[PDB]
Amino acid sequence: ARVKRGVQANRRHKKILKRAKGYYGARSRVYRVAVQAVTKAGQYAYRDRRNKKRTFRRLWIARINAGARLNGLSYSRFINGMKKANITIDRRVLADIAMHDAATFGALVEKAKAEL
Amino acid sequence: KVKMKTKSGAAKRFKRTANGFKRKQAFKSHILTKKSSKRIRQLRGLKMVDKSDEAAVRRMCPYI
Amino acid sequence: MDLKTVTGAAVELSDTAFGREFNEALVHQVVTAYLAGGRQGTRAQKTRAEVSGGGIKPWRQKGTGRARAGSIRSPIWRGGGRAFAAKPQDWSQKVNRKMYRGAMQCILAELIRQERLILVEELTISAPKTKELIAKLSELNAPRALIITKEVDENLYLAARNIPHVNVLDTSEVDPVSLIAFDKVIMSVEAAKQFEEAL
Amino acid sequence: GLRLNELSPGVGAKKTAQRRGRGIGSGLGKTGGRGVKGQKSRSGSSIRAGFEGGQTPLYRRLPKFGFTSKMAMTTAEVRLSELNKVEGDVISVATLKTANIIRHDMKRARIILSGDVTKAYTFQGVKVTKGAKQAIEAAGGSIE
RNA sequence: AAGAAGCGAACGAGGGGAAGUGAAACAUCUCAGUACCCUUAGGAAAAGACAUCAAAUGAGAUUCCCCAAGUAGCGGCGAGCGAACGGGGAGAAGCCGAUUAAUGCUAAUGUAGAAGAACAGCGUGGGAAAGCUGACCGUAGUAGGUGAUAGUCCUGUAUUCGAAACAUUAGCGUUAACAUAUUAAGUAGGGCGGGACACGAGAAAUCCUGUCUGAAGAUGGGGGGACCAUCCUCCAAGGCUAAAUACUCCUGACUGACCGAUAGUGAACCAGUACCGUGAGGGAAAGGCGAAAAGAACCCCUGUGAGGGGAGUGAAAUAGAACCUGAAACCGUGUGCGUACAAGCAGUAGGAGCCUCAAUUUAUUGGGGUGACUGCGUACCUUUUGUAUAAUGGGUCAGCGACUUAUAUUCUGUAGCAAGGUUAACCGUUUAGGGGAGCCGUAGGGAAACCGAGUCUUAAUAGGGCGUAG
Ligand SMILES: [Mg+2]
Repeated sequence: ARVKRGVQANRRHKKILKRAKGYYGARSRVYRVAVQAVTKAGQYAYRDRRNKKRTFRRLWIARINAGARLNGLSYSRFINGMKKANITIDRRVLADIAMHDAATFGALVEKAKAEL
Repeated sequence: KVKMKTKSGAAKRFKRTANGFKRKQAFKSHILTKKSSKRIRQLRGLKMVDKSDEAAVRRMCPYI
Repeated sequence: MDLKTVTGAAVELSDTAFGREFNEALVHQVVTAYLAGGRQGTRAQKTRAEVSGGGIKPWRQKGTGRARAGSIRSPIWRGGGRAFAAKPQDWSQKVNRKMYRGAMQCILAELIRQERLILVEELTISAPKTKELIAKLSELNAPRALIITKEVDENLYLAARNIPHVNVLDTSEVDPVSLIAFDKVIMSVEAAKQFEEAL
Repeated sequence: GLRLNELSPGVGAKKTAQRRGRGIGSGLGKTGGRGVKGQKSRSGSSIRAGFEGGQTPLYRRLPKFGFTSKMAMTTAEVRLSELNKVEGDVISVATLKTANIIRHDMKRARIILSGDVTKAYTFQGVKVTKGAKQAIEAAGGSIE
């Protein structure tokens, strides 16, 4: 019962080369190089699923700091004032309000500043 | 037909008992003046093969 | 136990030979052993020893810049021997006598239980003629059938030879795979008695 | 009695074999369970029986003892519970042979108290132990 | 006058006879009486009828198979080597001419051959064997073909069958060549050195013989594993003998959970070729148009070239002869987007703009391509305490490339039977049925005799050791 490897080997290599579409040079063309580039891409993507949650909180905090300093407060006093006022609005939503609704963010700063 | 060969020299040293193997003890062949009579008494007779050694004994004497 | 022929005559068969509870694992082992006993097992490949040539070292060990080689018929090379080249094998199994008998018992009981066994008083074709057996099997409503009779007649055999999904067997040459493979089994009462005695 | 299409061996009947060196996911890739490069990882490697690495082995530390008796090779011990294989009431060495209780080249037989005897026998040319003898005549047989 | 010679598979018998290896070194030993060299047969060979075993109530030549048994033994008692008795089978046979070669009858075979059933319509289709409908043959229905898949189209198959000539096999008859012992002395036995016995000098029987010797001869001799006695057994020093057993250069039929062009023979092809080597010798690569050549008349460009474009053929011509399919590496052309102020495993997570398809009552979403800009981010394997490592390996792709097979053994699961389980070789009109020899379990203790739920040690009945569901 002799088994030829041609058809399965072909479809196996085509899966990897398909995942390597758009890569430079040998990285999208030749299997020995494509298979390393796909594995490294998956490794980076796994690490960056974690890191993106850090990067976006970084961004929200920056925008909230700018919004609060426009209203006369720093981030570390504004967040303390929210926690003292029992306001549960998350940083994602607070940054959205600071960016797209300046009067509402002014009202939130007023509440935090009255709490201090 | 090919069969496992017994270690014929191990068969001459080990014998089958109900739950193990029996053996004679060493240090009784010669040099026996200097040995105490307690050692001459207690080195005489059968010991049991140690539990750590009975795997090797089974590998060596597969038909006993 | 208590069965009827196609005509209506009552026949009493033993429960040990025709009523034993189905053991699918035992039936599987016996059927699979029967199948493995059909294998011829006649093949071979060549090892590096038995491929033509290959006696000299292809180049010297050091200094050529090449991976070291011992033979041009190594299994690594194109045209080399097979590492673990196959040789002829014996695929027959030892099936216990009682396991074979119990599997035949199980098979016969299961055939009765799913109504694939048909008892007839006799099945005698009077002329070595295929159409006669085709008519006799169409009235029995088993066009695709294994006809088990003691002392298979030397013109019923001829009448059955050319019918596609029909085989005629004597009770000594019945096998489990034959009993399982055909849509119906037409057993004479004499052959049912022989099966009672054998099993 | 099913189809050839639908017989199964049953759970636990079949186990798939291990194939060494078929990738990472199999748990047996690369070295195939042999570990790393020593004598045991090499091809024709064995576990040499009775070899302790050069230390004199146990069977050569210890003395040979005993001699082998030819008389014991032809003496067969017979249990009381094997006697249901005997045809008739007489129990002799020939009768034990034809019952296949003892090998056909056994010269002597000894009947020992292992099981129980269900009928009365007449033991002719065999040795019978004390408990075996009492059990035999409790079942109603005799020893001669 | 008759023969021989030489060549050529394997298997037989015989004369010589390694080493690598194993012993974790190595010399005894192993490998192994193997490889190889040499001699010489036959369809087989050899052996074979007791100067054999046994020690049982004895059996009754040789050979081969299954057990006995990895037992008894042998063994630097290491590594290893490894019986026999006997049991169960196959086959059987005993003779003194169981020879060889012809020829002649009678029979049979083989080497060419002969006949050999039964299907149409309709639709699709290049083509029908496939579809739908309805028939027929079958002692012939899973054969190979035929323009796609055919019991009924062809060759076949079932069945029945032929021989002028020659071969072969038997039976018979006859011839002509050779052979036809008459009971066994340089023999048995012995000393010395070797060899073979499973047995390595061993307490070493038995066999063989280079050397030196050397009987008795039936009122005798050989064997029974040193040896002696007794008992049993058998008569060497004459020859022969079928089968059961070994093999395959070949012939025929048949088969395959064997391969399918890097496989399978080295060799599917003008292969033991090309090629390499003084030579012995080594030793490739290389299959496929189409159903049918219908293999492209003729025209045009070109050098009467190559190559192409039309025309034509064809179902199909990116099926056009380097011809089925036609992957990848690799190399072009075209379109969209990006890219010439910016530093690194080239991705990833985000993200503007552009391009393109769709919706959507109309620049918003959704899909696709691209990716300015930001964060993070030193390949893979191996080997290591530890590798981005300036340590190893890989130019790339495709194809191939490494835990097998046989037997023994132990444990686990599962199935059947269960204090029992199971047969082996064989036979078998063969996976059945038969075959119980044997093996394992059912008892152990002890070196053993021996005893036995006990036994061993001991003066001890004490103590202690080991023992008290397959
Ligand atoms: Mg092509």
